Amino acid sequence: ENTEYSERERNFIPQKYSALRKVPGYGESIRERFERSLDLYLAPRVRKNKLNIDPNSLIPELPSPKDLRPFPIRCSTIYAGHKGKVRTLSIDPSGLWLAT
Amino acid sequence: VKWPEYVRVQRQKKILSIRLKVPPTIAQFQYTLDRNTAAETFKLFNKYRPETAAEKKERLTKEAAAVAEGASPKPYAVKYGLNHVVALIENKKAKLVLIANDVDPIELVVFLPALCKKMGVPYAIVKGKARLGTLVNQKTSAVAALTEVRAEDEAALAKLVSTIDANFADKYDEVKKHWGGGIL
Amino acid sequence: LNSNPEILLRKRRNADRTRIERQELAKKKREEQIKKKRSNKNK
Amino acid sequence: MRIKKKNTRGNARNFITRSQAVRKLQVSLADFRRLCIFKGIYPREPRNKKKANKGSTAPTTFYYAKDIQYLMHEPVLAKFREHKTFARKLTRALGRGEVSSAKRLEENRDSYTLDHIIKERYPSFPDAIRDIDDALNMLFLFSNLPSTNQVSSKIINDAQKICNQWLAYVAKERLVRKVFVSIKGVYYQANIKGEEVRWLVPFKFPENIPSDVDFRIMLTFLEFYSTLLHFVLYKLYTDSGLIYPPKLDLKKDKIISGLSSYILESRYDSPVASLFSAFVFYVSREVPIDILEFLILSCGGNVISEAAMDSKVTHQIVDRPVLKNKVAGRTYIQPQWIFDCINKGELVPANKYLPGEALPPHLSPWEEKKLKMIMMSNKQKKLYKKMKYSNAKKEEQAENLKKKKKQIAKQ
RNA sequence: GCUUGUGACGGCCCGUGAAAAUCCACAGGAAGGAAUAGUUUUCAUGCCAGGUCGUACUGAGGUCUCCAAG
RNA sequence: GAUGGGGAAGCUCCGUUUCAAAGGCCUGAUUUUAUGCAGGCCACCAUCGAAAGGGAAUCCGGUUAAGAUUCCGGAACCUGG
Repeated sequence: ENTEYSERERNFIPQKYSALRKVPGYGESIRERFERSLDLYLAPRVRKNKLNIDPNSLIPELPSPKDLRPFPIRCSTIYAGHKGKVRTLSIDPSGLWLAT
Repeated sequence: VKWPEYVRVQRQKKILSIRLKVPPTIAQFQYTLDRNTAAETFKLFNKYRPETAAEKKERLTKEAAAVAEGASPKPYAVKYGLNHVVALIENKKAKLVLIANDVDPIELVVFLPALCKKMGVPYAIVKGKARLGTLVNQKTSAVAALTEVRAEDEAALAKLVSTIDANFADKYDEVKKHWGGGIL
Repeated sequence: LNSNPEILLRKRRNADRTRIERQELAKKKREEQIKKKRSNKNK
Repeated sequence: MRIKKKNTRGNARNFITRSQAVRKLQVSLADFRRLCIFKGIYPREPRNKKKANKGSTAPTTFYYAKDIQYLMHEPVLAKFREHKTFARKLTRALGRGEVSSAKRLEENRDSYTLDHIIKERYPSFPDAIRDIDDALNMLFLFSNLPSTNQVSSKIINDAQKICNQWLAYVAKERLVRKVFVSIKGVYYQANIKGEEVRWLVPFKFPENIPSDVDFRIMLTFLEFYSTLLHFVLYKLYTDSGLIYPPKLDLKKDKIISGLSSYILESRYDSPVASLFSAFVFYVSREVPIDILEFLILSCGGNVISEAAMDSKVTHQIVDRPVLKNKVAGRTYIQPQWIFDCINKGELVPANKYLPGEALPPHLSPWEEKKLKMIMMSNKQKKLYKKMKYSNAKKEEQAENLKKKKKQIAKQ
């Protein structure tokens, strides 16, 4: 009831009734046909293409990462010594002396 | 604001109708019969609508469809042409002559109130040639007369004469005098 | 991409704006009619 | 060639604004919309909205140029002009004081007919029956309306007459397949020349008319659907069935004014049309009759009401917590059984439908993938994320139904 | 150097230096714009089309005009 | 130099925005005594008059007895959709 009309999924509250005699006369019935009538001659009609497909056929066919080893997974060496943020790095061509 | 040519002309003619001093044979009009007496004149005059072209056609085909296969009094109606009304006054057959105040050439109906006062015909200058037109199947009529009458309406007509004599002719005895239109 | 051709009504705009507007207009003409009734009884 | 002006060619002569359509026709907006309702003309959406305008981004509705350009020469427009002439020439007669000539103007009055307007709209009969879906929804609503100063009694009586003609035919040639009783009303489905029409009938209670709704738009829709239904019903009756229009018994219309009245003279394929044959139902006072006796007579049963009083009877339909008589001869049912027998077609057992117990739920007849996201373009990432959200908003609602079913089943 | 094009200056006037078609720009803030293609194409690439009439030659006291080797 | 006006017995002359109703666009749930159209925006004036004035965009090579920025080959550009 807080949501504005016409941007609403149901035009009604769903209700339970034990007896068929206990079914009320639905008050907002003239409103529904009137709004449909207005929807016929005032609402613009467009030819659309509804993309009836699975989401799975949008991911490109790419090889699974397991057949493209090796690649790094987890961390091993944590360098704790700084009081300031490590902005830059550099490695020697030989492969031991890591500068920060 | 800027108005059209004809609009300016009829507005200028309206103010010209007021602001000029006018001869007393005119402005003997516009000193006209009031609302109650006008409504009461027409409550009688509406009972004598001349039989409209459709009504006359259907009735005279009813005469043909009946009388050709297998007494009436003369019917009374209002009398409505200027040639015929000024004929009827001077006959003298007119008991109530109704005169329009608004006529296209004013010069047409200027003799008529005073000729009615001359002949002794009880006249009333009523307001609107359109309003006279309505009771007579015409757009406009300028004049409407009531010669003869049914006896049911006779006493009402005689009283309509006496009411118009008292209301119109007695209140407007000063109107034969006095040049109208001296409004500042 | 296996798309189904169909027709689509776009949502008629200002539907809620005019709805509330007509809701108000109807009530206003009711009240004005009532005011006419009273003022005619003063005649 | 000389350099052509820009915004006068492609989408500028393909479409026109509402204002430009109204002006071109030299017709009032109301009458423009009246013709638009009759002809079945609607605004259309261009690929460029601003090229369809003369450059402007503006709130504008575009009609098809050749559609309006085709509306211009039409008998209905000319007859609207004739109604306008008649209107002033009547008030001339009335306003003066002459009544006889005005009464004569009524006699010498012809009106516009919506005959040729359907031939150009629905050229084939199966196409008209594809529209009758929306046509029967207005008409059955307008039957269940109190007459106001907006809508005359003659309008509602003629609409109800067509409704009763429709109900009589569908119950005559036995063309029902599905029923669905909702809060809104009662839905039906009908193989009318084998194309399955659907239509809604409200419950027979007084309907609160809002002052919000416009009973001038709805009256023209009624005016088009009404004539459309007259021609449909003539075609149906004169093809496979009966004389049109059928008569109505006066002392039958005095009793019911529904469907057991209005007798119709002449001069199966589906299991639903073969059901209830050699069954006689005694409909009680408590149930609505006109929504139920249609279904009994459609399938092949027979109706005797409590209402008609104000034998062969094998079933009674009663909606009371305490039932009084209880004979051995009859079988006692709450109408839900009928509303399930039509849907299935297989004659559901009446053990779950006794008077005094709760009815059945009454169903309608209607990791690596997150890693392979990367190699998609933006024109594919936007679409894939949208399809993921659309499936998510469905599945979570399905989870809501499951969680609510579990929370209720405990109680 | 001659021909011609262009740039910055400086004089000469209270003489202050044609018009319109056409094209662009600014101020303005109306309106519009999303979850099985949101709104916007003054960005890039791609498609189609462009009617009528004149058009040859001469043009040298005796109409106008352009190009101009040593 | 028409039109509006005004002359002139007239052939026609005066006059060029003049005391012309000179028109072309937008807004709307369809306009509340029930389906007859309401409200707003703008205020000068047809047209002709330049092959030397303003103006979108084409060059090179080739080709005939006689045609070329027009034809051919190549390579371009502009305008509108």
